[PDB]
Amino acid sequence: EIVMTQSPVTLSLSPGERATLSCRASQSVNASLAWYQQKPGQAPRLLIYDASTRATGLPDRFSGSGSGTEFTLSISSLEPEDFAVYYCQHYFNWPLTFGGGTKVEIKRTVAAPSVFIFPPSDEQLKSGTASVVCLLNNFYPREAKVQWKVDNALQSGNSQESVTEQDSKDSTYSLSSTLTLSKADYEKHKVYACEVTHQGLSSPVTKSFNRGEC
Amino acid sequence: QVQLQESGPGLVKPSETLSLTCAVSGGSISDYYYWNWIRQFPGKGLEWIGNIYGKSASTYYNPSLKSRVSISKDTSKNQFFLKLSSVTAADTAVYYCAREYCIGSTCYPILDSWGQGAVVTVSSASTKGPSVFPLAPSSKSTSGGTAALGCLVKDYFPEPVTVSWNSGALTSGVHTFPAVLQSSGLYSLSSVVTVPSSSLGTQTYICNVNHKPSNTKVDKRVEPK
Amino acid sequence: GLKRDKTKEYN
Ligand SMILES: *[C@@H]1O[C@H](CO[C@@H]2O[C@@H](C)[C@@H](O)[C@@H](O)[C@@H]2O)[C@@H](O[C@@H]2O[C@H](CO)[C@@H](O[C@@H]3O[C@H](CO)[C@@H](O)[C@H](O)[C@@H]3O)[C@H](O)[C@H]2NC(C)=O)[C@H](O)[C@H]1NC(C)=O
Repeated sequence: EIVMTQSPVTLSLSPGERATLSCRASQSVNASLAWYQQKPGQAPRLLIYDASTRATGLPDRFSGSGSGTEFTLSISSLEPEDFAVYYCQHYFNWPLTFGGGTKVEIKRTVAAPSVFIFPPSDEQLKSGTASVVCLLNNFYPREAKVQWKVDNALQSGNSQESVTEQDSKDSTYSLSSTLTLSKADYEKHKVYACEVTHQGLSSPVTKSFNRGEC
Repeated sequence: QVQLQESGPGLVKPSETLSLTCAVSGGSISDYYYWNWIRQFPGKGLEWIGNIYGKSASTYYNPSLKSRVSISKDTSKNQFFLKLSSVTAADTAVYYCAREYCIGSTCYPILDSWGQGAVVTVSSASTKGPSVFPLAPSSKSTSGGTAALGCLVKDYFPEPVTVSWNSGALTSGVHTFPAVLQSSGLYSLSSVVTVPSSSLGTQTYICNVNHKPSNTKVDKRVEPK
Repeated sequence: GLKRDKTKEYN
């Protein structure tokens, strides 16, 4: 098969800037090259084919160029909705193959997270486990430090984090951190706290609760 | 407005056969198009599996799978099918059906119209439906005039779980997190929404959770403790 | 490269 390789793996650019995505074929595919955009939770969408022909209705900011083994997709002025993974695909011979994708992230101004904490529910405690959840909402950039403390003891190794994909309108992220303890351990401590450090916070923000308190 | 929809099991045991159906509406399978299967691996790579012509037995397959793949069609039902035998964990992927692109009288083997994707996991583990717990709003989850609330969907297998709020009427401010794989080998996720704190006494918030592999559907009303 | 008239199969 012909192998398609894309670079860079990821791009992070401010709105209005030009994104240049490259695709290389292991042997010439002449002009038999297409580009797709895939947004979170969706199938890929065909953008360009024959290297440079736009699908009907495509915004003009998307343009394709190249020939043979070297191709480019340009986004002439990035918009927040352009957050996606972009893939190339050849159709020169069988089998059809795709590049590995370039993820395009949108820069925006720093936005500090709002922080929220949730104790375990009584329904969950009935079953011997306690999950404590800390939510960081609508922030940028993606990097954030979340530290759990239980009666002032820093926790490590008993939490897992999840982060949303970048929002298509406001270009922010949200993040959850879930601390898992046995019910027996949970009931032996009083103060549960999540401490958040982020570029948008002048100093760290702590949200806490006392077990029992409504 | 051709529309494609995949269906079939979400869990297949190793060495067994993965079967999926694509139902087409807005157009006939018996048409001058090739109908395709594509898969997307957990690492986001895309792989073309094969195709079948709407008007003949003509098929093309990726040679890396040719020994264990079959694509067929049933034009009386307006469906086409994928069968992949001798599966392993390397076949865990989202499987898409798609129709190739034609413009005027010229067609190319690139994909115009796609289904929504069928998530399929190859594993020896059994399906397990989730437990759903409230992330109840309280003063601990109120910042200024905004409150956060949610649902924790814990301990299920395989993926995916979908979550909506208020039967789809509440979409603004919702964040449904990607699942995490826990030490137990079960997945967990949460879905949250932010709303005006003043709405907690004047609006009802219900999270609608669906885990199709276990036939589990839950509606949970989340209220202050 | 691969292409076809709409009423024909690929080669
Ligand atoms: C690759 O495919 C092209 C056809 O595709 C077209 O050209 C690409 C370079 C891109 O611009 C694509 O977007 C576009 O669809 C083949 O091009 C054809 O090459 C032949 C041979 O050189 C040309 O024929 C010649 O034309 C001159 C007239 O200028 C005559 O004097 C000659 O006698 C001969 O007929 C033909 O014009 C050209 N077609 C086009 C549309 O440019 C190209 O050959 C192919 N590459 C390979 C390696 O096979």
